[PDB]
Amino acid sequence: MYLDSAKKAELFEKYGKSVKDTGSPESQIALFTFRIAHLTEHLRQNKKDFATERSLKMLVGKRRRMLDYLIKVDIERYRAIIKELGIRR
Amino acid sequence: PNGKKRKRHKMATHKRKKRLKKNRHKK
RNA sequence: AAUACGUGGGCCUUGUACACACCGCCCGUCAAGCCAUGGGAGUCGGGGGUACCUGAAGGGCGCGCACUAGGGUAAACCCGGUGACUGGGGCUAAGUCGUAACAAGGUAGCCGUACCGGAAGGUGCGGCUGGAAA
RNA sequence: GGUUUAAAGGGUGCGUAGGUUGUUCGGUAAGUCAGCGGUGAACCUGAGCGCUCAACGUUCAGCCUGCCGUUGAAACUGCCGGGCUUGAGUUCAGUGGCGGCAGGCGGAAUUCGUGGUGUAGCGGUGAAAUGCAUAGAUAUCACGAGGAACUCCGAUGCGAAGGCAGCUUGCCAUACUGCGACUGACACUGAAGCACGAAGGCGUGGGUAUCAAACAGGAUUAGAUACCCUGGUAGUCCACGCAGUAAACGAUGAUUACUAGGAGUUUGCCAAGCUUCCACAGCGAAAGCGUUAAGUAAUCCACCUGGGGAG
RNA sequence: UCCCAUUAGCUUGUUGGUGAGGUAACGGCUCACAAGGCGACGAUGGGUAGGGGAACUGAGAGGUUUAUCCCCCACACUG
RNA sequence: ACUAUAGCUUUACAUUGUAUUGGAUACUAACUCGCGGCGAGGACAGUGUAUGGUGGGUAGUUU
RNA sequence: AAACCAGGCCCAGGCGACUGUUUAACAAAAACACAAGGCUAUGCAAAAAAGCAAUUUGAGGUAUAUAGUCUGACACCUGCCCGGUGCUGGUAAAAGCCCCAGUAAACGGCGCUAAGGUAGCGAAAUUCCUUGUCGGGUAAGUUCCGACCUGCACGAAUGGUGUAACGAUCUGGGCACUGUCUC
RNA sequence: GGCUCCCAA
RNA sequence: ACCCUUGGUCAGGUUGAAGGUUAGGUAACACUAACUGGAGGACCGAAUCGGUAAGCGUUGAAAAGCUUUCGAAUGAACUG
Ligand SMILES: [K+]
Ligand SMILES: [K+]
Ligand SMILES: [K+]
Ligand SMILES: [K+]
Ligand SMILES: [Mg+2]
Ligand SMILES: [Mg+2]
Ligand SMILES: [Mg+2]
Ligand SMILES: [Mg+2]
Ligand SMILES: [Mg+2]
Ligand SMILES: [Mg+2]
Ligand SMILES: [Mg+2]
Ligand SMILES: [Mg+2]
Ligand SMILES: [Mg+2]
Ligand SMILES: [Mg+2]
Ligand SMILES: [Mg+2]
Ligand SMILES: [Mg+2]
Ligand SMILES: [Mg+2]
Ligand SMILES: [Mg+2]
Ligand SMILES: [Mg+2]
Ligand SMILES: [Mg+2]
Ligand SMILES: [Mg+2]
Ligand SMILES: [Mg+2]
Ligand SMILES: [Mg+2]
Ligand SMILES: [Mg+2]
Ligand SMILES: [Mg+2]
Ligand code: NA
Ligand code: NA
Repeated sequence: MYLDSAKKAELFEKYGKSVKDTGSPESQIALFTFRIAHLTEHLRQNKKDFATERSLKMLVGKRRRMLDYLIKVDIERYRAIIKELGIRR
Repeated sequence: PNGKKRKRHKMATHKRKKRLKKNRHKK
């Protein structure tokens, strides 16, 4: 996960109103998906990093719970975010 | 923490493993 | 006369599966006697299912055609039995061989796993204290 | 009714269904509450009456305390809509680590080979022997080669658990504290299922120094298939893949809130967040636990029901 | 409104429709498009049993059985 | 089995020399090999004669 | 199925994994080969093979390669012995031999000894006695199948025990069918 | 004819 | 017999390996279903090669055959 403050700020500006909104469900889902992809890339090389695995799984669980909250609150926002991120698979 | 309780289980395990090792290689 | 006095009992603490009190308790194999129960070339039954072929009465359908109980056939399944031979287990006594555990039980004990031994068992590797002594 | 030690916590997590849900405002009326109505022989309960009494028979009052229908109530649970920031999460900053994976580097020790010096033993035990040695051992110096483990620091710390300790770097993960930042209950647990999971063991290919199951020899013994000694093969090492077990233990499942004192100790500023020992109340059969509970309570999961047969 | 998950998938008139026939009567009850229906709130299969009021029992919760009595169901050597 | 022998192997002489310090070391020029003179070896190796081992691989025979 | 044309099937054993090869002209097989396993030799003018030699093969390959030799897919495995025999080390004008050590997936052995047969099999392609004994199959079974074990005289790479598939292989029993037979 | 696939090239 | 160089031949039918595409599925690979694909000392069977069993022949049509039957038939194949 090549993650830094500049990338986090760019993600928060892209998803969610204003760049200071680090806590929005959309911002959190975007951040989780970004580091999930990067951790997958790391694992394909370090196939024996069982600690980076299950950290990946805990990130996946967090993203799923945020998506379930979006289901319970506003379905249209969930459709928009999964369309913009290409999550469902 | 008497000891006889574990001795009985140890005996049973010995007998079972001896049975299996005798039955191996025979078909 | 000779000859040096330094190397079985009591008190405190500790462990115990002993309380007839270590001349104690106690495992396991082989041999003996009863009881129950597994595996087995095979072999004998019981009813149900599937498919096929035949097929009554009584309706239906157009002196004949479906429908069907029942019959035969095959299979396969399920439920039972028996079988040369071949394995554990329980109980009773105590014949035989040892002493594995209980005290640091005389090689601390136990857990997992592997190999090996007439048997209790032994050894290797890792773990635990439900171990003394320190 | 229970689960530290009597039987009984899953090896540890993640997570599906399910179960439970901080605070506040407004609706609804599913649960809940209330009223009215219908419906529900004999036997069984107070009072009689008849059997000469009694069993018994019979009448009447007291049970209907279930189900159904229909009217109301709105505190709580549920459902719907809105709000809040304490729970939860994201951000920022500080600090920390034997946390994981991968690549490089190092010294001590041990084994083997070659050469130099030197000769009567070395090794081992309670005592010995097997063993190695004048065809030149042990000992000592140099050259060469290879494998494995990391003294002192070092008892603490980290990790979900199993576990993690030479040095260094790269890539990751994560804990704790605060923020004058953000979202606004987004939570807890979790049958299935999935992942990880000491040692030993299995397959393929490398490697093979030490130690060492099996095995061989020498001793001790009444015998010694052991304990002791000398050898010695799998294994112990690496990569990939199986396997899924443990006294996988704190013999103590996970969350949340609350409730005394002492003595130490690690970390960032008196105070958290830890990590260890005595010990109030309370709990317990006792040993004991005691703010890291086995105390006081709530939610969910696992498991137990005399011993053997029998995992 | 009983046990077994060492029983997890079952179903092709089977689920719905149109029409017709048939019946005391509605209906896949029967006969000539669509692919649905039932299922861990336990379908399907296997085993066992007639079901209630009574009766007995217990402080109650509950448990046992339906011998005689009453109600409902099933049957009359086997189809 | 007896007796030979191909092949293999040992040593001596020849091929085959020089120096140091003999018994080894060193040298290059005989000799050998490689690349297209240079490089690597080196009096060894290989070859001839003689000689001791071995030799059902082969042969002639006996029984 | 219209004639012609055009699988018989099932149950159970031994051996050999399999497709192949072989005694032209009496043997097609269980024999040979085989993919695969082990051991040994070989550092390159390689070892090895032909040739008096030159030279050629090996191979223009280089230890994941080449050669010699045994075993014969695969699964579970492959015990004890270095005493004997092989192999490896330390005279003519030094080898050897000795001695010591090693080597069994080397040959060989597994009864005073070097060790006195482990697992697994067993009246067997191995058992003389012998048509051993018991059970099955048949009216009757010297063959067959399943067991037992005093194995004349099994036994672990001259491999042990199994094994799906395969076979103009050897062997036993059924159904179908028939001039094989009653005849 | 070309194309595709394959290794024994 | 074996080898070397250069050529040729193998009717017809069957089965359905690797691989690929499309749906589901995963953090991502894996993995399930359909379609496709066309491998093989694969199957049945002519030519062809071989020679199992029986019958016949045995001063034979033939100094090794004939008839029926049977094995292989894209391969360690057959053949000039
Ligand atoms: K542990
Ligand atoms: K609430
Ligand atoms: K036979
Ligand atoms: K021809
Ligand atoms: Mg034992
Ligand atoms: Mg003892
Ligand atoms: Mg002891
Ligand atoms: Mg031993
Ligand atoms: Mg207990
Ligand atoms: Mg635990
Ligand atoms: Mg436990
Ligand atoms: Mg001769
Ligand atoms: Mg002559
Ligand atoms: Mg064959
Ligand atoms: Mg053949
Ligand atoms: Mg012939
Ligand atoms: Mg022939
Ligand atoms: Mg052979
Ligand atoms: Mg063989
Ligand atoms: Mg016969
Ligand atoms: Mg037999
Ligand atoms: Mg042999
Ligand atoms: Mg073929
Ligand atoms: Mg033909
Ligand atoms: Mg054919
Ligand atoms: Na291994
Ligand atoms: Na026939």
